[PDB]
Order: sequence, then structure tokens, then C-alpha cells
Amino acid sequence: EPLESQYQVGPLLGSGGFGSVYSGIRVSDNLPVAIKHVEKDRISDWGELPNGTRVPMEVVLLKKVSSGFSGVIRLLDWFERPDSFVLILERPEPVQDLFDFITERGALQEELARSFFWQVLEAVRHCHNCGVLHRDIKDENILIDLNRGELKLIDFGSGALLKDTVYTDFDGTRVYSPPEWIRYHRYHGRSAAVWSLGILLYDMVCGDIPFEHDEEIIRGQVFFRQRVSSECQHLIRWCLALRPSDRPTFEEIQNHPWMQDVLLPQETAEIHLH
Ligand SMILES: CC(=O)Nc1nc(C(=O)Nc2ccccc2N2CCCCC2)cs1
Repeated sequence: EPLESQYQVGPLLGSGGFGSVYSGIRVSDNLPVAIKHVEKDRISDWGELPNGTRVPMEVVLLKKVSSGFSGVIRLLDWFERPDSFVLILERPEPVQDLFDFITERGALQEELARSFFWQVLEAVRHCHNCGVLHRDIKDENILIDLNRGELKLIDFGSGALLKDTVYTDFDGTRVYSPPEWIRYHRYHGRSAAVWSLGILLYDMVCGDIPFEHDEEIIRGQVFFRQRVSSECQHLIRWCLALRPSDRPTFEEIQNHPWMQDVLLPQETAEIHLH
């Protein structure tokens, strides 16, 4: 029944705005888990469960996306403590986040970037079908299951319920945020997500993000720092179109010529991660 008896705490995986995440083991079956602690005072968005209880929005969002597709890190359990909330999440073993993977390897081969990008599109697409907008799609929030060659989305703490009306709040990564956000502090769910996907694709094929400052984002001129194919450049520039309405839909991204003949996750691992 308690968490200190049910779980076995290991080293700290990371800490920030999310805020403290530890590696752990579910003592019952020795299942590798992640144990996330967050203070109640350090919580911005709150939501209600179907049974009507005050929980952080992140618990609401994770519950909606946590059955049972391997594209998102599933919420296995959660506890409420007097001054904090404790989240028990899946933890792949062996694992490496996409950020550390690009740092170590540099710009990824187009074949590996295709497999990876398709998997995030399938994951993001799963989230929207569940009525969840991630709002912080970036290299740091993508984990690679090194044995299966499968990508997993983490951190729904900047997220929101997906809607068709304007969003006036944002607390994700600035350098991944669209020009509408920077200029007008207003954006729409799917087109903002497609902009961040273009930022991510550039990062995979070039080994770094295309823009650092507000004026670069606002200008939207894409300079390619590495050799990238005409088709991949076309997809990137389309995702990063200044006018949200000019951006591709998820269907348009997945039907793009560059996006064809994607490797399966297991062959991705056997060719690129072995
Ligand atoms: C290396 C490794 O096994 N990392 C893992 N991170 C998670 C996770 O859910 N992450 C998480 C869940 C909710 C908010 C933020 C995060 N973090 C964890 C620290 C790194 C940044 C994202 C599960 S396993």
C-alpha cells in the first residue's frame, strides 16, 4: 500500500521544472520504473479526475495517454503526500534520451532520422487522439529504448487538453516555440506542434537546433548547417512555415516523399543502434 515499501529508490535521473525524477524498481516484480516527485506549491496547472479529485494536470494527461501504446512513457501509479505528488512511470533499460544520442553521434543519417521522426509523429498523433497536447516536443523529452529501437515521449507537465480554440499560455521550450507565440502570445494546438516537429527534424538531420533568438524564429529563414536531401529540407521548411495555416497537417507530413519506406523499430535497432 505505501510507496517506500512498494518501490525501491535508485539514483536521480534529473531535476528541473518537472521537478525531481529518480530511477527505481517495483519490488514486487523488479520492474524498472521512474519515480517523479513534485511539490504541491511548485504546481501551475491542476485538474480533476473522473471521480472528482484535485490532481496536477500532468496526472490527468498521462492517464488519458497511458493505454497501452509504446509511443509514450506510461503512468503506472501515483500517490499524494501532504506537500507533494509522487508519479510512478515506466523506465526502459537500456535507455538513452534523443538529446544525448545526437550529442554523441552528431547529425543522424537520414534513414535513422526517418525512423525516429515517424515514431514521434505516431506518438504525438496518439496523444491528440486521446485529447492531449504535449506542448514540449524536444530532443530532451524523447527516450530511445536501445534494445527495441522504440522512441518514448516523456514530460506532459507543460501539456494541456487538446482544443480547437486559441492557447494564450505557454511554458514549454522557447527555441521550439512557434513565431505566433513569440509575436502575439497566442497559438493553435496542432500547428504549434507541427512547428516544434520541424525544429526537432532539423536537430536530427543537422545535429543542432536551427534558431536560438526570437528574431531568428520570427524571420523563419532556415540555413542548413549539414548536407540534407532536397526532400528532407522541403519537409523541414514546410513544418517551419511562418503562417500556421501554411504548415502541413500530420497526414501531410506522413505522406511527404521524404517520409516513405520507413524502417520498422527492430530493424532500426539492428542497423543503427547495435
Ligand atoms: C534516463 C531515463 O530512464 N529517463 C526516464 N525519464 C522518464 C520520465 O518519465 N521522465 C520525466 C517525467 C516527467 C517529467 C520529466 C521527466 N524527466 C526525467 C528527467 C529528464 C528530463 C525528463 C522515465 S525513464
